Amino acid sequence: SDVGTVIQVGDGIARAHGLDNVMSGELVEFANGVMGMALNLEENNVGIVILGPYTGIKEGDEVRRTGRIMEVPVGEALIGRVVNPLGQPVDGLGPVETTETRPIESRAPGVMDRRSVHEPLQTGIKAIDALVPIGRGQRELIIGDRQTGKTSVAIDTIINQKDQNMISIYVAIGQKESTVRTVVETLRKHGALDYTIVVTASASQPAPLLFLAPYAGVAMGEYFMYKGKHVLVVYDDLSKQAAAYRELSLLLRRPPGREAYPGDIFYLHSRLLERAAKLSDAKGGGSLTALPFVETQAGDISAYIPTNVISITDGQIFLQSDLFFSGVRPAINAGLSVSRVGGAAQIKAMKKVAGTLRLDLAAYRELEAFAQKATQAKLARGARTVEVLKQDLHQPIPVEKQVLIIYALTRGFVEDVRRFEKEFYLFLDQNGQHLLEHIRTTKDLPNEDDLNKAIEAFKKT
Amino acid sequence: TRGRVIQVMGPVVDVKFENGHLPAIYNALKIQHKARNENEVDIDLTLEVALHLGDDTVRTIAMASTDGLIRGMEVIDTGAPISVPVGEVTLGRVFNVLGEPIDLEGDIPADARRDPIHRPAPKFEELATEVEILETGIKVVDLLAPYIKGGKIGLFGGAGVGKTVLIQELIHNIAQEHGGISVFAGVGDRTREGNDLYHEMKDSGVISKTAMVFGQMNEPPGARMRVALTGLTMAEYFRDEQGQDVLLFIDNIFRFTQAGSEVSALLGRMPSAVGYQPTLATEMGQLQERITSTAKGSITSIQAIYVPADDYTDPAPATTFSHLDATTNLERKLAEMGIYPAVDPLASTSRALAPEIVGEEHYQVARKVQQTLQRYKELQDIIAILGMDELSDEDKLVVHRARRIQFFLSQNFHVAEQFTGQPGSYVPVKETVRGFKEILEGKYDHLPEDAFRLVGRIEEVVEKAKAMG
Amino acid sequence: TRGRVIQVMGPVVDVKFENGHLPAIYNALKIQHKARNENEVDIDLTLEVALHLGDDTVRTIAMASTDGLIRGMEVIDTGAPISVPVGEVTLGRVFNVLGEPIDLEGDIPADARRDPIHRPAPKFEELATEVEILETGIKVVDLLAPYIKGGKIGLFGGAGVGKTVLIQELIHNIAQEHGGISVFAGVGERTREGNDLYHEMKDSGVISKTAMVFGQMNEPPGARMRVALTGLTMAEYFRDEQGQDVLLFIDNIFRFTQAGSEVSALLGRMPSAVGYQPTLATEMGQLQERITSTAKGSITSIQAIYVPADDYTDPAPATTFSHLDATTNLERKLAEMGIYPAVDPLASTSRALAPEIVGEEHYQVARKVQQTLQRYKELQDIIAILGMDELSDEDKLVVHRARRIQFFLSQNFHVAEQFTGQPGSYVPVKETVRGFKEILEGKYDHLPEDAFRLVGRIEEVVEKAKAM
Amino acid sequence: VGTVIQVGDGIARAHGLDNVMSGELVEFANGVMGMALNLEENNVGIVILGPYTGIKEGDEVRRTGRIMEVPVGEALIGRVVNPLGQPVDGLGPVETTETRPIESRAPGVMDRRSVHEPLQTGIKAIDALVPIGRGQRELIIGDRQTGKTSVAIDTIINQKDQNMISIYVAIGQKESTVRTVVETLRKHGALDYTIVVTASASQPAPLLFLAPYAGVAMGEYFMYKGKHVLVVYDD
Amino acid sequence: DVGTVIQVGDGIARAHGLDNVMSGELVEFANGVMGMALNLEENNVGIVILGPYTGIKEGDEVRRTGRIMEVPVGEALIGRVVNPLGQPVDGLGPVETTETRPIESRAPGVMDRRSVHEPLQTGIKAIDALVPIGRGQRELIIGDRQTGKTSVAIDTIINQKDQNMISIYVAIGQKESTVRTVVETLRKHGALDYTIVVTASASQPAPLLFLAPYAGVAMGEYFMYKGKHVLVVYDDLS
Ligand SMILES: Nc1ncnc2c1ncn2[C@@H]1O[C@H](COP(=O)(O)OP(=O)(O)NP(=O)(O)O)[C@@H](O)[C@H]1O
Ligand SMILES: Nc1ncnc2c1ncn2[C@@H]1O[C@H](COP(=O)(O)OP(=O)(O)NP(=O)(O)O)[C@@H](O)[C@H]1O
Ligand SMILES: Nc1ncnc2c1ncn2[C@@H]1O[C@H](COP(=O)(O)OP(=O)(O)NP(=O)(O)O)[C@@H](O)[C@H]1O
Ligand SMILES: Nc1ncnc2c1ncn2[C@@H]1O[C@H](COP(=O)(O)OP(=O)(O)NP(=O)(O)O)[C@@H](O)[C@H]1O
Ligand SMILES: Nc1ncnc2c1ncn2[C@@H]1O[C@H](COP(=O)(O)OP(=O)(O)NP(=O)(O)O)[C@@H](O)[C@H]1O
Ligand SMILES: [Mg+2]
Ligand SMILES: [Mg+2]
Ligand SMILES: [Mg+2]
Ligand SMILES: [Mg+2]
Ligand SMILES: [Mg+2]
Repeated sequence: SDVGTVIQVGDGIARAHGLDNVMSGELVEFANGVMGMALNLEENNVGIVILGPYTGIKEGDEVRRTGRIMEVPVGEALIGRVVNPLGQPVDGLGPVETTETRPIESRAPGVMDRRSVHEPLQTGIKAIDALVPIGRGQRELIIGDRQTGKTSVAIDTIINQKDQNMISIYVAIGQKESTVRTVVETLRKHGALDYTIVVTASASQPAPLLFLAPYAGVAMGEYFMYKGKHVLVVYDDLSKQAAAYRELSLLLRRPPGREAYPGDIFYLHSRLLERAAKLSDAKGGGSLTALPFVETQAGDISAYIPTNVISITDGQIFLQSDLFFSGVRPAINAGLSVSRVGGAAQIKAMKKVAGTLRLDLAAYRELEAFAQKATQAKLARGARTVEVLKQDLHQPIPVEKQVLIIYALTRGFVEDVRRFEKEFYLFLDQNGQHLLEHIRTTKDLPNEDDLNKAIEAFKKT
Repeated sequence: TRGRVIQVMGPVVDVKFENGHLPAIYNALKIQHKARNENEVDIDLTLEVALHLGDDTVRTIAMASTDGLIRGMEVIDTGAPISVPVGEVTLGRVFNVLGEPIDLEGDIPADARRDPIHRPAPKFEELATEVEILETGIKVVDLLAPYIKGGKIGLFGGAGVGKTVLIQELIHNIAQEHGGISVFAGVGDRTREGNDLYHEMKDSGVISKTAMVFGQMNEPPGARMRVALTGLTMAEYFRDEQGQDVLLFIDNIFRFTQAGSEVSALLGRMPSAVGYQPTLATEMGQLQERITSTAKGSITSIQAIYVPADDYTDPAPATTFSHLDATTNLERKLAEMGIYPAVDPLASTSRALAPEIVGEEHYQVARKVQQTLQRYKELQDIIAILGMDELSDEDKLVVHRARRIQFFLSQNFHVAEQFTGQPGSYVPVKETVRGFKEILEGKYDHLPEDAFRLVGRIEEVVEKAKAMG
Repeated sequence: TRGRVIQVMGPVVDVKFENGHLPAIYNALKIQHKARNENEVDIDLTLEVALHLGDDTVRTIAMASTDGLIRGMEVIDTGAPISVPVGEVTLGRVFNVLGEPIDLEGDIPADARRDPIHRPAPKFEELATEVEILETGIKVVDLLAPYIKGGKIGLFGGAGVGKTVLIQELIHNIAQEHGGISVFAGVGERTREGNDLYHEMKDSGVISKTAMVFGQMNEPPGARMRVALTGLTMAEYFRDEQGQDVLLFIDNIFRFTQAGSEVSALLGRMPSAVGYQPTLATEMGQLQERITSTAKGSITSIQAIYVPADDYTDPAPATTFSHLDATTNLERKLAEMGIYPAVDPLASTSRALAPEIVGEEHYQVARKVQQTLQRYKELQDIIAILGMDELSDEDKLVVHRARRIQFFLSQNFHVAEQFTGQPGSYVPVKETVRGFKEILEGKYDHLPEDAFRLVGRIEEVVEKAKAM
Repeated sequence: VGTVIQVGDGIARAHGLDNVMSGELVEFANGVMGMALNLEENNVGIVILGPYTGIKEGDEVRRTGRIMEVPVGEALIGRVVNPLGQPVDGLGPVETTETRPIESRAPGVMDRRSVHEPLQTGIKAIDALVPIGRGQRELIIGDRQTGKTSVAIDTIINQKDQNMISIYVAIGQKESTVRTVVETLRKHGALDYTIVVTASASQPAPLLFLAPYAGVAMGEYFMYKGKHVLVVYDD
Repeated sequence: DVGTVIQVGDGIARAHGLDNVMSGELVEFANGVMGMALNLEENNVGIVILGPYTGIKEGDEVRRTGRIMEVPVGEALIGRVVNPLGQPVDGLGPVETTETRPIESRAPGVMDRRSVHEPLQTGIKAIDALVPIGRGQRELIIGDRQTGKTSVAIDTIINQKDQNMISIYVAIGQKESTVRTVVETLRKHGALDYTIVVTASASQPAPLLFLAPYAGVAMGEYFMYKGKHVLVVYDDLS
């Protein structure tokens, strides 16, 4: 029969004698109540990775075949809940009662199943929406040193986007079990929880459950797709998932490579990040975009994992630690960060104003090292554009407001600049309805004369 | 129903059993033997199971010296984890890692309840999170990185920067008057300090509210791991079943992970990048995920991690940042400038540095200080090569201030009275937040370079300068 | 013959051919299976042989991402390597590694003519020797590193430097006019670009004269290795028999090497140096010597190379450097400076810089510009410490003119309209040599440096200053 | 005679071959030659000098009974040859009668003589400031480019009036480059006193391993018969 | 209690049999050299040779000493230069010491220590004046080569006659020229009549260099446990 016995147990890795018909990726059950995943089939033994606490298994334990590839239960019954990489709820509150499951080792959709990135996406931060734009369906990478202003990006993005018909999946990976509460509660303070799902895999749980932690969330967002939607997925960190895969591979008796990291890492990431797609009209016209996070030692962007990761994503936002303390928040480097989709998915008001502003800020950064009358004006304009882009925590600004102040910035209109922003917002909120409605409706800049009298009237006040 | 020993490799023993009697992980084994011939030696030994390697064998790690283990001897399995006393009876006493008394003052009978060491971490429905300030009176710490009750505070430093000095200063300033149960686990420190603090506690009358276990350097690799767990299994009971706030102090918890690297190469595992065991993250997580607060009480633990060199990129200390709630970093290069404590202002951070929890006047000065220090850090190469006189007037004025701020970060500790002509001084939070304002606005910045060294409040600076002429 | 699968570790599958007849190396084989019950998954897949062992066992490399492989499955031999369709049927199509179509325009029948991928290289007595200048309109490339027609051309770059924009400018400018059969093969880039390019081709009208092959990242190394040689298998039949000229763009051949690393650790080979497989040179030469121009037909080939860690002293770039006829290097420093393209003039060299091919009007100006840009490199570093007026005025003139020379190297491209929002401009080589002669003549000392950023013909500069 | 057991990447391990000596040639049914380099207890390691795709497990291997031999002769001058004794330019056979072993011993200390007679290449810098004698070995080290091949071409071309039988070797290089160099030399008639040894990239790495040994074996015969010989390596 | 040696590789050996052998035990080869056991596998024992291994062959008989790593101690070693194994260096007859100490003994721990308040008179002005030392303290001497580290230890050990402290000097991996210069200086000044000098030169196998400090401290603490004061110095830990 499809039965076997275990003759080696250690660190969540077991070796099984028997189990002739076990397929690769198949689940296999123990009598203790915790499942296992097969990753190797030698001549006479099978390599099993245990999917939970391992204090109960003993040599000679019987192990039984189940007969199904990796699954995640998905559906609208999970919105608002907090769940493990498997379908077991974390916050209690009873079982989730799902019926359907997805096989998440399925093939990624291919060519002619895809379309160009077209609809804009906004986080409410002037630093990201303007200089380094993001489009719905893009994969944009956030890499940086520890404690430099990362998680705020995702949390403020989910907070701002409550106005839309979107669905968000957020995952915390390898973090201490309690660490998530400050996140989970803060969403509920602004109400952002009522349309999202949170997935957690703590350090208390075994390392292998980190290796499936980012796989399941993209499958949840996948099942929400294949119908017309707009879906986001965030993994709070992948580097610990890479370490978990490394230390999973090592005990399986598989030789190492360039580092302790095995050479399959690229393949793994290719299996993950490529799962996203912006499907065409004949497929459903959805959108699944991801915001991966990656950490490197001492901010060394030239290391193995950073360079490996960059080769797959559609861009990168580089958070630099030495600008963090200088007073530029978020500390996005306008010179090094890149976005590949560019102006494909962006409202047409921003094209007329700040389509190329990024090259201006990069040139100002390059000229700073040399500067340490045309050059004087360039330096003044660069200092001001650096000053404008700053934002604070949990105070997003809607997409309809950014273009109006960017127009004043990019049309030649320092101690008081930041308050000039807020007072200008007040002046608009009380008078400029005739411009704001037009921006809301046609997504194009209104008459330049009227904007000019409005701006000059403010400046006179 | 008994075991045998067939293979010995130092810290590792490869015990063997019979069918159906295989122990579980963390189970305890006991070996006793008396000399049958004059060529043998008498030793009583205890062992901890770690791996199962088939063919009716399990790997175990020795808890004491393994010298003289003749092959073929008998082994006893207790069937239960290592059990250590806990509760009221453990206050004022001292034990080793195995749990027996080592203070020689007396025994502890079986009527005192004892629990297993290893238990799973609490579920998400049991945890709680709240933020509130724990105060120490240290100028450099209380401003740029205030501590949080029930959180984790980490100390980072090289092979001697003053970690133990800071730990003992915190104990002298907090642990006695906090009102909570105190536990000090002497993990991997010098035995001289371990027996010095015993006098320091008994002669001062604080020993009536303290519990301690020791695992110092002389002990074999198996013992150096479980000292932290044996220390934590008592603070857990003090938090839960008695509803008391608990403070826990650990000095060299890093000696945990290093110990693993000693034994892993003998257990039979493949090596990691720099030879570590390929379980660093998971084992450290299983260690630090039990130091948590709950809805019934709070556990606050201050720990220090031994950095193997002046390189923070080493995986073992780098992966510690996944658990800390407040961070303090030390470096030799600031210690050598004559400034104590040599806490780096641009790498120590805390979650409590938020404007709704500390007020505007606190966040403003903290951010201003960090911003002003960043520029002076950046000007390093050019001031070093050619001189401070090269820069412009607006940069020269900035150069005039950062070193004074760094000097003002110094303060005389209470344990430094034996090395300094003045005793330790105290500066409250309301005073440390106030102090930097005067220097930032130029109220006292014109004083000379050395007057800001080894000072308390800002008023003492001016009288010390007057004493200097 | 028949075989049974006995071991599987993912990318590598170990089979046993007990039938007494053992397939030869590089022979493809097939597996088909239908479920015995509702727990199994029906499968149908090919695999490729790469070794032998002394128990009638064979090791095979996986070219498709697979889960659900079982023990005891049966394997049947094909008896030939991977076959690629060639001829009239191939034009205006997109194919996968095994030769099946990717687009939804329909099937291709079995009467088509197919060529095997792997053949021995040409010989010494038949390779062409004469070369000619090819004009692309790219200011730097057409001047300092001309692409000799019929030779190999290499684009060296790091991560996110700007290779793809330049390569798509090349396929836009050249293939639209050149009548040769064009083949674009992608080995390691992103799937989104590959899917966008097919639609852009369907609009451009080049689809009638072009064929494409794909498979990209979402597959194991087995497909990423052979996807490079599939397009060459097409170009080989177009050159050897039909005889027309051929354009061959090959994209990120580095991943042909990198893929070979990932299987290597499982095939029993030891690591070497940084970690690459020991058969680097032997595996790479069997490819780099197949794409050559012959006396019968001329092949013009462009390739993309990605530096593994932005640093060139790496065995993969060292091994690749020995086969190119002209290389252009890209430095990420130039990417961050905001002067695109990021071609560094210093390390860019070509066989065309000879007096009998480009003439004397080319050599002197190119050498003077090259020497000035080499001279400025150390003076600008001295400036970082010594100051800005402590150096003599004659020395400062070198910077004063080298800044303009470097800025004028930028060009406003036609395929970058999405990132630039501008239609661009066009220049012939005569205007390039002419403009560099003027910039060295001293006619433009008083125009601001910032006016030279992202302009084409020199005549535009005086307009931009007029705009300012 | 023995059987082949393991095949891969041009390397084979065979069982049998009881009396095979180290360095002995072996042959297969396919006609490609091989060299024995490792002698274990139950297997012999054969390294193959040609295309290996056609060899199968179970093929028979035959011992040749001789060490490496390379044919030499004055008539070879002008011809382009492989590191092994095979024609690559066509034009019939190689026109040789005598063959030399590759394992010739180096001369003893008492068989040598001081050197004071020079060699010339025609460049002011190298011919003067870093002089070379007609018995000297001189090292050229560098990265790609910088014009290393020009030194070899000048050393070969300039030896017009002063007799010097020359051997240029290009190891592992693309065949188009070596043909271009050959034609550039042909414009100056250097083929009247030069021999070229080429082993392309498509050729197995063992030919690259054996190339310089042939580049000295083909050049020592004119010495030991009383003629002056120059040998230059491309890489 | 018999067996055969089957590997003699690079100063390490493997032995068959030896059923009753204990960890850390001394072992003797039939050639007349001492060795020790550090690892006991399922069917073989690993042995580390403490002398000249050039005389060991396969099949040699190997024998059990029957006790743990004990080095002789006592007053009879005073006035002699001894090998760590317990053999005199400059002749002068065999040693008469009867008592022995295991050099792996468990160190004293809690309830067995006390603070320090009394100095170790060194006589070097710049040290005692700036960086004081007390009995029970462990002071690192660390630094660069060719600067005079040993000249500190020699002066410190000559100054100890007035404090009546039996002492030990340990030389590790060192050149015999300096060793005999130091020995001649000590015998001239008379320090050898209460100090004990142990040496393990650079021409000696690595295991002796590895074990020398353990014997140097085991022969020193014995006088402590009898109430006397002891100073111990090591020539190089690197
Ligand atoms: N826009 C902002 N302005 C000011 N402070 C900010 C801003 N965004 C983030 N922060 C600061 O960032 C701190 C949190 O650090 P952060 O870098 O977000 O954690 P993290 O690195 O994401 N930890 P992790 O969850 O492992 O990624 C907060 O306490 C804020 O003080
Ligand atoms: N306020 C101070 N003034 C001057 N020196 C000080 C002061 N505080 C600490 N030190 C010095 O700092 C040194 C380090 O103290 P100590 O705690 O013994 O070392 P350590 O950092 O704990 N190394 P370790 O305990 O072995 O991990 C002490 O020996 C003192 O010389
Ligand atoms: N003329 C230009 N102006 C502005 N931005 C440009 C220009 N040319 C290229 N870029 C930017 O540079 C990026 C380079 O993309 P791409 O060429 O794919 O990177 P790459 O060099 O190929 N690295 P990779 O794709 O991983 O091999 C583009 O996505 C643009 O954002
Ligand atoms: N004296 C010289 N003056 C100018 N150019 C020279 C000179 N000598 C050689 N060259 C150049 O050398 C080039 C030939 O390539 P070369 O730099 O010699 O390749 P190499 O890497 O140095 N040797 P190889 O490994 O065989 O390619 C030609 O383009 C010449 O312009
Ligand atoms: N304090 C001193 N005053 C004067 N001369 C000294 C002093 N110390 C040492 N010397 C002389 O310098 C020489 C070097 O001293 P020595 O003690 O041999 O150095 P060392 O410690 O052995 N160096 P090394 O062998 O690398 O450890 C001695 O032989 C003396 O001649
Ligand atoms: Mg965060
Ligand atoms: Mg200390
Ligand atoms: Mg690209
Ligand atoms: Mg050359
Ligand atoms: Mg010395």
